[PDB]
Amino acid sequence: RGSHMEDFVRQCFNPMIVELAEKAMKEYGEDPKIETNKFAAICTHLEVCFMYSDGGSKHRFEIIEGRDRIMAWTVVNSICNTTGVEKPKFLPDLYDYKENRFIEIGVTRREVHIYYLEKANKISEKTHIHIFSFTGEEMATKADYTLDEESRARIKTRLFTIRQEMASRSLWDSFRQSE
Ligand SMILES: O=C(NCCc1ccccc1)c1nc([C@@H]2CCCN2C(=O)COc2ccccc2Cl)[nH]c(=O)c1O
Ligand SMILES: [Mn+2]
Ligand SMILES: [Mn+2]
Repeated sequence: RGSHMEDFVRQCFNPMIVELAEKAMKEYGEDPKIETNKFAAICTHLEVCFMYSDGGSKHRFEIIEGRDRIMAWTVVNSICNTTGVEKPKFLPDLYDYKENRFIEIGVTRREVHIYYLEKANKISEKTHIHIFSFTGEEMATKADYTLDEESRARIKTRLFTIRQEMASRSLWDSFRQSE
């Protein structure tokens, strides 16, 4: 069965992102052809992670998401050993060499406060938390939004464009009521 959401994801995100998203889903035992809403969500989260790491200086961010589980933890161990930072309980998404902290990126369809709470309660104190929403809201640990305003604004704009493209295809309602 070929869903509209699967075909939309493929023409909406660039192929490297789609490829990385497909391998992650299969690595954790889910099918992009069936779990099509989560397919879209993982592509979205991946692109946000990459845009975020592009927002700093040259060697500011180490990218943890988008790797297979073993090498992602391998990079975490190396980061932890040369900087002396506690090994996080769960895999984070980036590491900030400038502020010397792991970052967990969040992309939510619901209101921001709730997701931050669930993410904070679930995650480990040292890891910095940065949530984006499809409505333009954001929340970061200690109100410290790591990047400058233009880089985060660009992430916000893209997320709202994605929402519009789905709404134009009558796929937004199913996506919001799927998280
Ligand atoms: O890295 C994340 N998950 C690592 C894998 C994992 C798997 C199970 C438990 C804990 C961790 C992560 N997960 C999430 C959300 C909330 C926590 C679970 N979850 C998922 O999406 C789980 O499913 C997947 C995750 C990744 C690929 C494919 C699937 Cl199917 N939100 C992120 O912002 C984020 O970075
Ligand atoms: Mn992650
Ligand atoms: Mn994340």
